Amino acid sequence: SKKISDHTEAEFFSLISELFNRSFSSEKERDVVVYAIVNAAQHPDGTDIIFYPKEDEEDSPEGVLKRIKEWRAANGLPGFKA
Amino acid sequence: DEPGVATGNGQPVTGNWLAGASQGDGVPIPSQIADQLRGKEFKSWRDFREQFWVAVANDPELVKYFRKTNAKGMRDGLSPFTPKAEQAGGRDKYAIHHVVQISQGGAVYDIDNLRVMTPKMHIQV
Repeated sequence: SKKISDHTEAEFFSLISELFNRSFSSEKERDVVVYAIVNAAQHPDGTDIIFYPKEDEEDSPEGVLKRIKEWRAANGLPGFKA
Repeated sequence: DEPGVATGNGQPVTGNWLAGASQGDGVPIPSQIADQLRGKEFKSWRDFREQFWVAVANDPELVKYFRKTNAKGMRDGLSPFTPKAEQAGGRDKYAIHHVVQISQGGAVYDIDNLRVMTPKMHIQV
């Protein structure tokens, strides 16, 4: 429900980091994080930006954050709150 | 959704196991994954699904076809996300499909009754 502009970058980065680093007790719990990220990101590739980094893309919370930020920054969408 | 004992051998799988998950009847359970489930007790479908994906994540030759968040989730027993193109709205995980439906006397934990499918394929059954 929280927009990119409602997150600090660190806050959003933390969400992404969870997917690489945190053990989720259930698919539901992980989905909350995945969709918090993907719904906010408005990346056309949706979950692919996390789960299907291309061979040329960094498979990391930083890569995901970059892919989200770059896409938004290039496509007229706002970034994080300071 | 009751306990049971997994049975069956699945099929020899080489290369990109889930490449076929997005087509027709999906893909059989790799025999080496069947090896990790067959004869074990499962407390629930969730338990089986978790041990299934844990086994996949624990198989170097299968897990290599998953990127880090999918693999991480699978080590937690969480169904890997399919590519977005293979998702069907709310359904975004690789589905373990019962070829013979449980409602039609399909064996819940018979590995040979299981196919992995993308939601897109799964929802067409």
